[PDB]
Amino acid sequence: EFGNLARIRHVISYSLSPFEQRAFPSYFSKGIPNVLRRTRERILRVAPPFVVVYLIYTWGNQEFEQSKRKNP
Amino acid sequence: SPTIPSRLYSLLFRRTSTFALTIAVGALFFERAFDQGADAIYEHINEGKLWKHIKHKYEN
Amino acid sequence: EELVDPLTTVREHCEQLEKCVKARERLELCDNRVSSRSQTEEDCTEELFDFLHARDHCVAHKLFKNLK
Amino acid sequence: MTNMRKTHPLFKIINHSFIDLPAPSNISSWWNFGSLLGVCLMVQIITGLFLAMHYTSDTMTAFSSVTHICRDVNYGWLIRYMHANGASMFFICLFLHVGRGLYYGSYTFMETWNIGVLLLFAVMATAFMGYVLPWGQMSFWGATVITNLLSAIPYIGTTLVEWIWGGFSVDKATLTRFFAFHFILPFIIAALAIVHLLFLHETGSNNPTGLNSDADKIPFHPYYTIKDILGILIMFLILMTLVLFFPDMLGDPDNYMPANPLNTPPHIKPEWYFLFAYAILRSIPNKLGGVLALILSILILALMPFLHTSKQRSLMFRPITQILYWILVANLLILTWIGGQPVEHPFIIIGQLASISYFSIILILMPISGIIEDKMLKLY
Amino acid sequence: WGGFSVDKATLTRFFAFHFILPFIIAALAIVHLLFLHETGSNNPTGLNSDADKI
Amino acid sequence: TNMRKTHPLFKIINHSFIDLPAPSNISSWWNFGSLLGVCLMVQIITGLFLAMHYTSDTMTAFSSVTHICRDVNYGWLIRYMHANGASMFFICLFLHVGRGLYYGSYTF
Amino acid sequence: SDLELHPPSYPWSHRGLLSSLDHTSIRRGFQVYKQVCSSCHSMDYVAYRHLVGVCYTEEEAKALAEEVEVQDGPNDDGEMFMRPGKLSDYFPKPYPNPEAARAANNGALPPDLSYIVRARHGGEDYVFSLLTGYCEPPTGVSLREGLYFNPYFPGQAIGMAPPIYTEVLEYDDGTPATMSQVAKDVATFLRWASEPEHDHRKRMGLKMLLMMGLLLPLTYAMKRHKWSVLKSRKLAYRPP
Amino acid sequence: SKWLDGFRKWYYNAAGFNKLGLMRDDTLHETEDVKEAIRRLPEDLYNDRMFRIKRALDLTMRHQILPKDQWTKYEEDKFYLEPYLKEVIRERKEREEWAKK
Amino acid sequence: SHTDVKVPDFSDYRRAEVLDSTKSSKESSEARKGFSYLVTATTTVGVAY
Amino acid sequence: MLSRFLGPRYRELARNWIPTAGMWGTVGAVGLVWATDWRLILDWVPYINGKF
Ligand SMILES: CCCCCCCCCCCCCCCCCC(=O)OC[C@H](COP(=O)(O)OCCN)OC(=O)CCCCCCCCCCCCCCCCC
Ligand code: HEC
Ligand code: HEM
Ligand code: HEM
Ligand code: HEM
Ligand code: HEM
Repeated sequence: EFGNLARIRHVISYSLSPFEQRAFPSYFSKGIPNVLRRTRERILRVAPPFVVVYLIYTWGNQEFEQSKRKNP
Repeated sequence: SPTIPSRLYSLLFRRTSTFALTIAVGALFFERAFDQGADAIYEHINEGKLWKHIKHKYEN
Repeated sequence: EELVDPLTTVREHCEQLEKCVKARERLELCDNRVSSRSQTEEDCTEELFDFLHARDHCVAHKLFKNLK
Repeated sequence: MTNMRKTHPLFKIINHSFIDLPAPSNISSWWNFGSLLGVCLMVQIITGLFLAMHYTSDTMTAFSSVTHICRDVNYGWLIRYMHANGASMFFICLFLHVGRGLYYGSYTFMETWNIGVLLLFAVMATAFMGYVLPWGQMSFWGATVITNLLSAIPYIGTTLVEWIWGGFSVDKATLTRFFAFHFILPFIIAALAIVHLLFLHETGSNNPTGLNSDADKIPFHPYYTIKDILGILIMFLILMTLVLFFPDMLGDPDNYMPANPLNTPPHIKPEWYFLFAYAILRSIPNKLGGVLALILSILILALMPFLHTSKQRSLMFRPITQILYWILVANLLILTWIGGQPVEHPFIIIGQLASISYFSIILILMPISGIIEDKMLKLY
Repeated sequence: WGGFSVDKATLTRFFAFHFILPFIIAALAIVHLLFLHETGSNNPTGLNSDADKI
Repeated sequence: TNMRKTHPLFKIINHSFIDLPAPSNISSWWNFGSLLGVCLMVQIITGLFLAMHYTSDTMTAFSSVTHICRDVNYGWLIRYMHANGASMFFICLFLHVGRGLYYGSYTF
Repeated sequence: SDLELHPPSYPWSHRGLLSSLDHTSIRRGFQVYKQVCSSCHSMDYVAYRHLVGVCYTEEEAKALAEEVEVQDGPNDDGEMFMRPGKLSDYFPKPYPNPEAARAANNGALPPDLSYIVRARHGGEDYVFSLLTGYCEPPTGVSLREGLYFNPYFPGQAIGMAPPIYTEVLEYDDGTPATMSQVAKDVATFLRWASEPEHDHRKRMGLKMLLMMGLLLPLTYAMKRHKWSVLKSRKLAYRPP
Repeated sequence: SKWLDGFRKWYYNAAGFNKLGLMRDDTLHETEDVKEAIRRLPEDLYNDRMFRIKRALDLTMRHQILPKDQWTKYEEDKFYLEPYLKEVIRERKEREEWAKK
Repeated sequence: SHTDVKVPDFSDYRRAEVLDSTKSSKESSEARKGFSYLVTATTTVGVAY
Repeated sequence: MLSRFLGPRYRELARNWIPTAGMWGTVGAVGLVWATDWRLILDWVPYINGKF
């Protein structure tokens, strides 16, 4: 509930009207580097398990296909 | 000259009741235009395949 | 006869490519190996499936252009 | 003169919960999924209400009533495939909801987490009996396989399974009681979701930083209302493109055959959102052990608040546990793939490895990684 | 009716409506009790019972 | 400390049924209101056990009801308490509205 | 055997995302079903009134249903009688019950082809590959009489005789009646018979795609406009 | 050794709360012991911590981090909450071992 | 000091017609409100359809 | 992490609450065999063996 959540002192905040400012201010020119930075920060934690299970999926499919084949 | 959004705000978008009337009339005209355009795109991509294109040989 | 199935024409056009002819060569080696009559129960459905898979991929590329 | 928003009692309740609710300013797009789950629940109620106006729970006239809905009722195909693909979208939203809770440490809202666990159990049961309802080949045979698997608990298994069946096999009594239970269960889900929201509004919401967000909080209106509208319309885009363009990729084709108790299909697998648990029940060559392993997989998801050993809430600042979390996510993906595969070489060993890795990551490796990270931050 | 007269469509939609209406009834009873509890019950004398309540 | 006043789920039950102030002189007519709620639950519960056997089809609705009475274990009991519980529900409802009219309860 | 043949992906005219069905091919495939496939198979969820506005006019479909002879009754005397069919008459079953169907067709039961493109993997590619794939068995395998070698049927031993060949029926639009043409027409008709909403479904998908491509950036602009107060917000800290 | 110090400061950079201007003690989960140690803080440390938390919340709302010359570094990460927290757990452990007997 | 504070530069964010500091407002406010409410009205029309 | 209850006072509390919890377990077992009509125990009792 608003008004009794925290004790804040010596903090000033400045804003604008939504009619006084652009909706998309420097969208691509500041969005492509920031998305690239977040990607650079998170690929080494996210991607390699998915790459490993991609190789597990492909290996399992080819091993199933080879076990289908009649051994001479 | 006053701009087109300026006249739109001063004449239609200022009050809320005129805003709602503009939304309703625009919804009528827009469903007419959108339905005709999307339908026409649909027979232009699928010409000679729908029943309406081939109900001339057998309708008589 | 006097009216010819185009599927046979596309088929015989598609049994002359490299993958299909080597699948066919393995198919007649399987055929004469089993028909050598060694009294053992092996069959020739796998190389038949290989030949049919290659031939039907080829004819599925180019069948429907000749059909009204 | 007064304010009717804050003095009228139900207006006071909706003002507390939806308008003047202090929400964190920095919650990401992963926080849209609770409202997505609520609106997809409402879509399921409305579409199922319109589906039950023509459905007839009777083994002679269930498949034919489904075809009558598809081919004779105006837009009955639209409502039916909206219902099925909305169940699929509902479980997508559930999985991302629980993944948000696991990653950002939201399970320390313990009663909210446990009410959620009860919600998840109820939703999985509801969707199981709903999939039984069209009385196809796969519906009847999946129901048969699940209940004979339930019959393995000692000294009460046969009695409980013949009480659930209403007979000695799956027949019309089972279909009628499954229609009744499928109709009733989402209202209990809705009441438990009200209790879920009650506990959450008492305990406050969580931010991706895991910090105390009461220093910077914003009202729910208009910010998260317009964010929820954007998320709802994106979810409608995904749901409607999967209804209108690919209506039959998340189901199986041999549910479009009538149920035959004599003929059995070669690939008897449940719906995709059960498949990972299916792999667990084939990870053990003992039926009682498989049933126990399934229910305690969901119960260790319930027990997750007790295993928290780190002194930080969210995984924003904990990269080792982040790596373990994504290993767990990919392990769930291959559990789904293995459950979608027949019992053959080499899927038994891969399924066993996936199961033991899943339980080792949830039980053992994550609190040890929390201890390691606390040591590495000079905490202890 | 869902048709020219009362038929199978009317019977099935009446079954769906008859099943689902008691839950709106239960929720409306919750709202009924909520609107009651802001002011308390009435007594047979009609007077202010705040002098003696249990 | 106590769960009756601090637990957020038990606080609602305590505020509505345990520490709720009620007039000390209300007659038996007020009991009818709670009776209505009980009838609702009874109807719902009995209705669910009619729904495990009812078949909504014009060929097999009358036959399904006869199968409930004649072949389902105690099915005649559940069907007839659903019917007479609808009747008792309307009796309690009528007396509830009559209590509302007589004792001036419509000012709420 | 345990081996499975996977049929290829033929370039169907309704393979596209917004591509409709060729209704002349659906009409020709209905002609194929009426002449050939209805001697053994049933269509227990398709009626004659579904052909109006799709393949035939209402007088043409009424005349098609008039040649049908349907069981009905009972009359005033209390017995079955026989009538010409109406538009509200479903497609006639060849057999009164599945046991006579199993008896006539040499054991094996010919299934209902009302969902057969939605009940088989591969869809109508499977139907086209099965109808056109009747070949001799390879070396070694013994084919029992009453069974025919189709490599696309699982088990490779189907109970269906090859039902189509060159000029098995005479089309009413001057079409060459090759076996591939007949198979493609009946596959298109069977694809229609399991989803008659398909053209309407793709029209709604087109309208939904255009509407949603309009609606995504505007409600995104509404969200971004309302959040621009917080996104441009600047903070400061000045302790005394 | 100094290898462990270099590896700890590499982990400090890899964890990422330094990029939001945060201290290590700001990232502690608010348990009862932690909240009591916050309550025992002087007012300037309290105001600094609350401003750091609010600024980090603002930056994560915009999906952005600070420029690098105002990042927190491994050396000047002062541990302000450690003596208060140590005294709080010592007092709670004393109360617990008293109540055990 | 309360006089020591001032609003920082918002020129990265504000619109082009309100960028010039030495030109008074209430000349382009109707155009900005009309554009934003036109976006709102058009998405309301689509949602209503 | 349950090391807060390792002392003589909690052992004293435990041996105080042995008989009450045991009697509540006896109540639960008797109620379970009474409600389920379980045939293992109800055949070992004299008077209730009348319907079998
Ligand atoms: C050695 C240094 C770190 C790695 C090389 C990168 C060096 C970069 C140097 C320059 C800095 C660039 C910017 C750095 C950004 C933030 C730091 C970062 O990305 O670190 C790498 C990251 C996390 O590293 P960290 O967690 O610190 O390492 C664990 C320590 N015990 O990620 C990693 O370390 C990679 C983790 C890979 C995990 C692979 C797991 C494979 C197995 C998955 C199996 C899943 C399926 C299981 C199925 C079972 C059943 C079959
Ligand atoms: C009588 C000789 C038939 C004619 C004419 C047609 N079909 Fe048939 N079909 C027949 C039988 C006896 C069977 C059962 C085969 C078995 O092994 O049990 C079938 C089966 C089919 C199937 C199902 C194949 C599957 O994998 O399930 C299809 C799709 C099928 N037949 C197609 C089909 C078509 C399109 C026909 C008209 C050209 C047709 N059949 C005619 C018997 C007979
Ligand atoms: C029936 C489906 C569910 C519905 C409708 C539902 C509904 C909601 C809603 C509306 C919210 C608030 C908005 C949000 O944070 O996304 C929420 C939050 C939450 N739910 Fe659920 N939920 C469901 C399933 C679950 C499950 C299965 C769990 C447990 C794993 C769970 C645990 C939580 C938690 C922990 C939060 C708070 C997260 C936070 O505050 O950041 N929910 N839920
Ligand atoms: C109370 C609201 C609901 C009602 C009345 C309802 C009713 C129905 C009916 C009548 C069917 C049969 C129609 C058919 O199968 O084609 C059905 C199917 C189904 N329902 Fe529900 N349902 C409801 C809620 C849900 C929920 C919440 C879920 C889970 C998300 C769900 C999942 C399913 C599934 C998976 C099917 C099978 C779809 C199919 O295979 O055709 N239902 N439901
Ligand atoms: C669906 C059936 C109904 C249920 C379950 C129901 C439930 C209740 C309950 C639980 C109470 C509180 C207990 C009591 O004071 O008797 C109550 C009181 C009340 N109800 Fe209802 N009610 C129902 C129908 C109605 C109707 C139809 C009316 C309007 C004519 C009505 C008007 C009232 C009033 C005025 C009270 C206040 C009692 C007083 O202070 O004198 N109720 N109801
Ligand atoms: C969700 C709860 C309910 C369900 C599922 C339900 C279901 C059914 C079913 C299946 C029947 C037909 C079976 C039979 O006629 O014996 C029925 C009949 C009936 N129900 Fe309900 N019902 C419910 C609630 C109610 C309520 C609240 C009322 C009272 C207003 C009610 C009044 C009746 C009546 C009067 C009949 C006809 C009894 C007769 O055959 O004469 N039901 N209900």
